[PDB]
Amino acid sequence: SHMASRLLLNNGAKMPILGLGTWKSPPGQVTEAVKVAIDVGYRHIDCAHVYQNENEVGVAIQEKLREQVVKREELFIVSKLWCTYHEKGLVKGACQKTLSDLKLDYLDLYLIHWPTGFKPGKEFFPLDESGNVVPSDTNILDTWAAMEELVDEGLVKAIGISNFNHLQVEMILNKPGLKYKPAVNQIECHPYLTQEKLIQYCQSKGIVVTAYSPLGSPDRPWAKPEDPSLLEDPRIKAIAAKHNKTTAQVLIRFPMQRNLVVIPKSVTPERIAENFKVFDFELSSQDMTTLLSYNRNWRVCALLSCTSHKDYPFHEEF
Ligand SMILES: NC(=O)c1ccc[n+]([C@@H]2O[C@H](COP(=O)([O-])OP(=O)(O)OC[C@H]3O[C@@H](n4cnc5c(N)ncnc54)[C@H](OP(=O)(O)O)[C@@H]3O)[C@@H](O)[C@H]2O)c1
Ligand SMILES: CC1=C(CC(=O)O)c2cc(F)ccc2/C1=C\c1ccc([S@@](C)=O)cc1
Repeated sequence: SHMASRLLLNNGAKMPILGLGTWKSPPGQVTEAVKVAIDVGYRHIDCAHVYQNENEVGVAIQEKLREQVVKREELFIVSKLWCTYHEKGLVKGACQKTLSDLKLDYLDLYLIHWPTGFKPGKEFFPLDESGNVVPSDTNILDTWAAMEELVDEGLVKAIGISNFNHLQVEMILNKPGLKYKPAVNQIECHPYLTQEKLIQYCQSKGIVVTAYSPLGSPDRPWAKPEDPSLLEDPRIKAIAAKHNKTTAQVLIRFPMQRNLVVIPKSVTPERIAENFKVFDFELSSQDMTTLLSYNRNWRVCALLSCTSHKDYPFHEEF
């Protein structure tokens, strides 16, 4: 497939280009899912405190470490700082809680989950009397400085951002006194939301892009029948058929050939294995351009409750 398993980040570390997603993976199933993934070759797991399943993911990681199926140095564990913890004095604790839950002493990568900070408290989405999200007066630059401290304290090897538009990425890159550049911007990306502008921009700066919801997140809670469906798109199934692969495998191989990292989620053992079997074939440049042609700027994750937040990322073109 002419395809290396890892790429180089701007912190000097290598990141496996294929990871296991864990959003929506039920806590009673995610431990098995992660164990199976490690058994069949995954070395990169994507996590978040807001997913509420980090403890159970941690159980799997710890068993595989204890059993010497894999060494810690071979794993690449990613988590994300939730929006209610953007305050300077809350970032370390949030990171430590994630570390404790995952049963790790460091993260390979820690991302600001969204550019939008919310009021701190027990609620992940604090709403006013009217149902609008209650912002915090923290800005992304001070949050970034807090993230940089995590590196200097040994808690995380790399820091990054997620759902940042190109102007927000630029704000960080131009932050006065910037100490560490974002290593990664994790964004939604698939044939219905191809992200050429943002990807090219990030890559030109040495920022690696991770593509999330690469299968179109068919299990997203807000899905409706009228929504397009990547996995059922006959045009994509045709390309898969031509290559004797599954539609999902094509959808995973797609971002890989764009020098993106990709993190398909599954709790199904058979699909976990299938999804990893994407290093044995190549999409043609024609295949790639054809898949790109399907773009319709359609977002699974639009964060509709925060469209008035000053830092809402999706008003901008890219
Ligand atoms: N803000 C953010 O940074 C953000 C936002 C969204 C997602 N993410 C990350 O990206 C990960 C992946 O995105 P996602 O969870 O939104 O959706 P996704 O990976 O595009 O799709 C997951 C869905 O696809 C199904 N599936 C997986 N493999 C399949 C296969 N081979 N054939 C048919 N169906 C298959 C899964 O079913 P089963 O599980 O039942 O097998 C699940 O319903 C997330 O888990 C999360 O880690 C991050
Ligand atoms: C896009 C999205 C994701 C994926 C992500 O951020 O990784 C997510 C993950 C969670 F664990 C919880 C909520 C969300 C979410 C959007 C969202 C959902 C509900 C609400 S309340 C209005 O019902 C508001 C926003």
